Amino acid sequence: TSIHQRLDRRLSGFSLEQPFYTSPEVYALDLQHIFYKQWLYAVPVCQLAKAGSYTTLRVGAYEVVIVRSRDGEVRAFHNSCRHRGSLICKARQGQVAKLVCPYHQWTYELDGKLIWANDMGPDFDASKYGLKPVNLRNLDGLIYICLSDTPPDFQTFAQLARPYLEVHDLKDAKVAFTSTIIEKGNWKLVWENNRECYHCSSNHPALCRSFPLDPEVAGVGVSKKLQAHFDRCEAAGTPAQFVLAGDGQYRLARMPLQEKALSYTMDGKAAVSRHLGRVAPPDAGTLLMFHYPSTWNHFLPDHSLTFRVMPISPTETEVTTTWLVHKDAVEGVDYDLKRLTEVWIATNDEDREIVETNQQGILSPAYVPGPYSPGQESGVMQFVDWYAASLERALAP
Amino acid sequence: TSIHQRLDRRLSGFSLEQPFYTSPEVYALDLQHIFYKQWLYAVPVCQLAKAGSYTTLRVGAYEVVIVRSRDGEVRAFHNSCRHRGSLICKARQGQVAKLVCPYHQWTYELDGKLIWANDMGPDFDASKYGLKPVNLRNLDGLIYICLSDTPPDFQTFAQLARPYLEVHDLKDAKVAFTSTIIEKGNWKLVWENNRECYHCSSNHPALCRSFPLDPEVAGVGVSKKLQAHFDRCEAAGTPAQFVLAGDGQYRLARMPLQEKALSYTMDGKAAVSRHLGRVAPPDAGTLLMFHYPSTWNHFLPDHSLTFRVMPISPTETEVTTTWLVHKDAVEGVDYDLKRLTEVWIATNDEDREIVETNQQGILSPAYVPGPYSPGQESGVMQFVDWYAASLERALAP
Amino acid sequence: TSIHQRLDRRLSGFSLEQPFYTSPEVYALDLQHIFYKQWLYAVPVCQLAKAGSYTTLRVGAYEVVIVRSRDGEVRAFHNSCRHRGSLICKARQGQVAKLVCPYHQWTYELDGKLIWANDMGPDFDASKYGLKPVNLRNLDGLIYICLSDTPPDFQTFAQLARPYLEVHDLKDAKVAFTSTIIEKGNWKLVWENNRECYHCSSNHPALCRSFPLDPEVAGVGVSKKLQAHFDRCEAAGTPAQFVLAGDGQYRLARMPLQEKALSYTMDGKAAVSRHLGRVAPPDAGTLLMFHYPSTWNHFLPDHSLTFRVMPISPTETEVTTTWLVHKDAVEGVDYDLKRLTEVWIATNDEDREIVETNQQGILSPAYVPGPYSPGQESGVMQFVDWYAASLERALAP
Ligand code: PRO
Ligand code: PRO
Ligand code: PRO
Ligand code: FES
Ligand code: FES
Ligand code: FES
Ligand SMILES: [Fe+3]
Ligand SMILES: [Fe+3]
Ligand SMILES: [Fe+3]
Repeated sequence: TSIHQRLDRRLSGFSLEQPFYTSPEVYALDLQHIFYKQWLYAVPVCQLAKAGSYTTLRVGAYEVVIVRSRDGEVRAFHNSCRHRGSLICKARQGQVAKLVCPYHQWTYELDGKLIWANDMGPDFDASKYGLKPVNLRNLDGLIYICLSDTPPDFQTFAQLARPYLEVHDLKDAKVAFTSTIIEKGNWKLVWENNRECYHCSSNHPALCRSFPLDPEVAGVGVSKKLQAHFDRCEAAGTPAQFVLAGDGQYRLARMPLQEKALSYTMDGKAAVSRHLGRVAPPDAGTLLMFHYPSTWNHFLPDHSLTFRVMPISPTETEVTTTWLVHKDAVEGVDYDLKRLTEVWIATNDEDREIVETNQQGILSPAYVPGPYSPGQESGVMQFVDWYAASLERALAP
Repeated sequence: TSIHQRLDRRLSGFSLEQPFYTSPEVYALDLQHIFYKQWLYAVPVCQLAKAGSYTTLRVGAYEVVIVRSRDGEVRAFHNSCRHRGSLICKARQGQVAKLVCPYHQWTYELDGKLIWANDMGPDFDASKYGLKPVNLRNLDGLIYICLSDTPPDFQTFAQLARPYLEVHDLKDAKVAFTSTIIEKGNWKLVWENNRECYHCSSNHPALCRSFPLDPEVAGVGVSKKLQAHFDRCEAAGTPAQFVLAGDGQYRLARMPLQEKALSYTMDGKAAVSRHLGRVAPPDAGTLLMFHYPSTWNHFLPDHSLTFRVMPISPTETEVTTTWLVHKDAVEGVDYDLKRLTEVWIATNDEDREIVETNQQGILSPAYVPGPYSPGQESGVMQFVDWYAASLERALAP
Repeated sequence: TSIHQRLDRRLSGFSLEQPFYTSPEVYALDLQHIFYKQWLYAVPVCQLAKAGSYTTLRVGAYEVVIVRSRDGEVRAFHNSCRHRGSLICKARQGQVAKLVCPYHQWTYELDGKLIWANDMGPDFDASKYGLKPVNLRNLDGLIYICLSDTPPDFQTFAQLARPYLEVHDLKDAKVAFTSTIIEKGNWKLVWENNRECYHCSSNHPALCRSFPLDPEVAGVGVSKKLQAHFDRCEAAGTPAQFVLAGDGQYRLARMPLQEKALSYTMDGKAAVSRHLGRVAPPDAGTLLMFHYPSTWNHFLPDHSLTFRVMPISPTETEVTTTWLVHKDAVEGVDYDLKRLTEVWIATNDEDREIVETNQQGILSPAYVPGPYSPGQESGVMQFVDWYAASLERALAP
C-alpha cells in the first residue's frame, strides 16, 4: 500500500493509520515536505542580545546557526564549513567576533562571507564559499526560519500576528529558563496531544488550577462568555479575538483563564511582578498562538512561554519550552524560578508520559484509526487535516 | 538469493544459513508467519488470581493484556485503546475494577466492551469500539494466546497434554519467583541451545548435579532404563511416556533425574517441602514439555518451571523463567528462595553467554552451515525441520 | 542517483559528496570492495610471543583470530567454529594449548585442523571442518591480513618497505601500551584528517612541540632541507627517502622532527632510554608509513607507534594506537608510561573531537563538496583518489 493510497482513503474524523506515526518512510516525507519547506520557530530574538551572539539548533538533519551580525541584523546560516563541512559553532550558544571553523580556521564574517582561508592557492574564489544562508524572519521578537530556497509566504501570518504579539514587547524579554525534553512519540502525536484538552482534567492537576477545560479554549461559533472576554481585552487596546489561517496553519486567540487565575502558577497569581509587555487588563488571560509544524505559545500578561517542536526520529520529538520575562525582572526579587516554572515543567512531564504511552499502543499492529471526539478534539481533526493536505500538495506532480 | 531459494536448498542435517539468524527480512517473516500465527505460552493462570487481575506482555510488536473478568473467565485483548491507540494497562501486572485508558478515560468492562466514552457525539456507536480480543486457551493452569484471527488447532495438543499436566495442579500454584533476561541471539539460536545437552557437561556445573546428560533425555527407540522409569511413573498413576506431535511442534515426557536427585537443587533434594501437584513417586523426575515457538517447561514433583521465548529483534530474545510452587508454600518455611532458584538462574546465565557467543560467531560472513551431531543434536535437527517446514507452508501461494 | 553517477562526476580536487561519508550503501561497498579485499594491518607480531599465543580482532563483520602455532609460524583464522558457528576465542588475547570451542568443545590444533569433535557419527569427515584460514603476511614484525580468497599483491609493498622497517627490529619489541578509541566519523574522514597537518597548529599543542608543520612532511619535488635530512639518515645506513606506491596505496619516508626534538614527548627528548631498533643518527626523526585502508605508523629511533583504522559503521571508526618499545625496556626505569604516551593520547583525543565535529557538519543535507587546499591537503586529495579509483575498479564488470 502506497502513501497515495493511504492519503486517498483517509477520512477526516479519524486518527491516522499506523505508518504515519511509526514508519521511516513517512518520517522522511514529513521532513522533506513539511519541516524542510515550511517556516519554523527557532528562538526568541532576545537570545541574540549582542552582536556576535549566536545560537545553534538542529532541524531534522540540518545544522543551523543563528547569529547577530555587526550591522545589528539577525541572520541564519547552515552551520557547515564550506571547506570540508565541519560544524563551525559547536556550543548551543555563545558570542564571537568572527565565525571561525575549529578545523582549519576558515574564518567568516557574521554575515556569512568568507574573509580568510589559509593557503588555498591563486585559483580560489572566496566569493563562491561563503556560508549558505537560511531564510529568516523576525516575528516581533521571535526568530523563524525556513530551510527551503523557495519559502512559503510568511507575511500573511506576520501581519495577522503583529497586533497580538507586539503588546508583549518580546524584544525586551530575557529568557528566564529553558527546558528541553525528548518525548518518545511521533511529532504528530505531540501536536495531537497539544490540540485538545480532552485529557486535561485527568492528567494535569497543576495546569487545571489556572487553565480552562472548555474545548472552545484549547481547541478549535463564539460563545457569549468568550466574546465578552475578547471585548474586555480589546476595549483595553489588547487584541484578543479569534484569528484562524485560511489554510489552517496558524491560529491566535486571547483566552480567559480559570476563575480568578492571572497566570500559570500554583496559586494562580502572577509569577513575575515586573510584567513583560503592556497587556491590559491584568486578567486578559493567555494569548494562544500555534503555527504548524513547529510551535505553540502562551503569552500571559506577566510572562510568556514559547514551545518548539522538532522531529528527532519516527518515534521521538524534541520539545523546547522557553520562559520569557522582562529583561529587568530579577530572579529572587521580581519572581521565583521554581514558582515561575513548576506548573509547565509538570504539565510537560505529564504530556511526555501520555504521548509516549500513546506511541507504545500505536506500535501494535492491532492499532487502527479511531474516531476523534467532535466536541473535545476538533482541534486535533484540524491539525491532521492541515497535515494531510500539506502532504498531498507536496506530493502532487 | 531469495528466501525460497534458501529454503529449497536447505538440507536437514545442518544449521541454518546466516540470514535465518541475522537478517531483518527473516525476522519479519518469523514474526509474521510464526509468532503471529501459532499458539504461544503467555503466563501461569495463577497470576490472574482475583477478578480485575491483569498482566501485560509484548509479542513482537503486539501489545497484549490478559485479565480475569467479572464472570471468572480469563480473557486476552489488544492493549490498545480504540480511541487513539494508547496502551490501557502500563504496569506489568495489577488489579482494576475497569480497564480505564489513562489518556481520555475511555472505560472498558473486563470483557472488552466499551461502556463509557466521554463526549463522543450522537453518532458514536460504542459497540464498534470495544477492545479487540486475542484468542486464548487455558492449558491446565497455563495461559496460551494466538494472535491470528484464524488460530491453528490447539485442541489436539491440549488433549494430549492434559493427563501429564493435571497431576501438577497448576491452578493451585503461586509464582514464587520470576526471572526475565535478554539473550543477544536470534530466537532460533535460543531454541537450538535448548534442544540439546551436547553443551551441558562443560557449561552447566550446577544443572549437571541433577539433570541427566543422556541425549535421550534433553533431546529427541525407547531404551530399557528409560521405559522402566516411564513404568514406575505410570504404575503410580503419573503419565510419563514419550508423546511427540505429528508435525513436531510439541513433545511431552517425564524423564528420570541424575542418580538420587529429586529436584533442581544444589544438594539434589526437593526445593519445596509442600509439593505442587500430586506427582508420584517422589523420584518421578522431570516432565519435559516443549511447544514451538514459545515455550519449554520442567514440571517436577515439588515445584514447576515454565520458560517463555519471545523475539525482540533479529539478534535478541527475551527468556522469562517462572518458578511455580504450591500457593500455600511459605517462603522461609517451606522453601528457601535462593535454594529454589539458584540452579536455573545460573543455568540461564550460562545459556545466555553461550547463545550470545554463538550469535557473535554467526555474524561473521565466513560462517557457513555445519553438521549437527546425529546422536547429541537430533532434537536440534527436529526443531529446525519444524521451523523450515512451518516457514514453507506459510510462504506457499 | 547511483554510485556510478556519483563516481563519474567526481572531481579530484574536492571532498566527497555526502553519501560517501554517511550512507549505509557506500559503507556496505567500502566493506565489500575495500576492507574485505585489500591487505590490512592487524597487530605487532610481538603480541604473539609464545606458541599458543592468540589475539582476536573484528574486521567489519568478520571475526578473526590470530595465533602462534606449534611450529613457530603465525597463522590467522576465521574465529567461527565449523560446528554451529560460535566464536572460539572470546578474549582479546591469551594463550592456549588448543583452540577449544566453548560451546561443544570441538577442538582445533593451532594450525586450524579439527582434531576432536565429540560424537559426530561415522560419516563425519573432520578434514572438511577445519577452521577457515585467513591470508596473512608478516611485514618485519607487523602482522597483516587479507580477507579475500584472491589477495592482491603484498610482495611489492613488503619488498619496498623491508629496508625501512628492519632497522627498527620490531621482532624484538614489546607493546608498552595500547589505546583503542572510537571516533564518530566515517573511516574516510579519519584518513582525511590523518593525511594533512592543515589543522595541526590550532588543534595539537603537544604534538606541535616535536612534529613539523611543513606540508611536505605530513602530506604528499624534494626540497633542499628535506633531502639533506634523507642524506644524513642514509649516510648512516638508515633508509629515509620518499617512496610512493605506483597506485598511491602506500608511502614511506623518514622525516625530520621540529628543531632539536628527538621524540614524541613533552620535552622533546627520547621517551625510552633503551632504543627499539638501530636507527642512526639519534635525530633521524620519524619514519612515516601509511597503507590504505588500514594503517598509519610512526617509527622513531627510541620507540614506535602503529595506528590501525577499522570501520564500525557509516559514522564510526575504531582507531587503535600501539606503542612499541624494546622488549627489555623497563617501565619506571627505562621509560615512564605517562611520558611515553601523553603526546599521542592527547593528539588522538583532539583528532577524535575534530573528526566527530567534521562528521556532524557533513550530516547536514546542506553540505556539499568543497575545495581541498592544493598546498596543505594534497595528501588528502591523494587518499581520496586512491579511494575512488579502488571503488571504481571493484565496481567494473
Ligand atoms: O494540556 C496541555 O498541556 C495542552 C495545553 C493546550 C491543549 N493541551
Ligand atoms: O542445558 C540446558 O539448560 C538445557 C536443558 C534442556 C537442554 N538444554
Ligand atoms: O595531526 C596529526 O596528528 C596527524 C599526523 C599526520 C597528519 N596529521
Ligand atoms: S572544514 Fe572548516 S576550515 Fe576546514
Ligand atoms: S486514547 Fe484511550 S481514551 Fe483517548
Ligand atoms: S559450535 Fe563449536 S563445538 Fe558446537
Ligand atoms: Fe497536555
Ligand atoms: Fe543449556
Ligand atoms: Fe591531527
